[PDB]
Amino acid sequence: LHKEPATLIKAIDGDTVKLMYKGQPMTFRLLLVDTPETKHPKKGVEKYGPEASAFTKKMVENAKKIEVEFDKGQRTDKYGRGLAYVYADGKMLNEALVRQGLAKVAYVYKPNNTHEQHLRKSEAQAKKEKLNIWS
Repeated sequence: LHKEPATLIKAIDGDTVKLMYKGQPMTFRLLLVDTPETKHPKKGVEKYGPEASAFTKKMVENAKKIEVEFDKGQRTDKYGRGLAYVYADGKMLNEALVRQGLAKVAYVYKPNNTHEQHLRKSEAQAKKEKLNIWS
């Protein structure tokens, strides 16, 4: 696995960001994590939706450098979204949300599961500290 450069276009919510990637706008969905939703059809904003969403927004807007890392499987979902690990200044945003109690570790699909052990461990820690989602 390799980090590639990307540029911010716009943060969409806690787990979706639009990035310019090899000169193309593309929407990216964060591998293995589920944030509460702000745009979700039923139920309007979920609890911690606005906070997961502000966390992602601040992280990417204040970054010097944004990089995307694809896993070993398919690289786009059915909706056309890139599926990646996102790094803002070397910190992986997917782990950072999970660590802060602002995302759950998703239902994982081999082969896109390289960093799954590392995220279940941050989630264990967030639960143990009872953060946000877990209070």
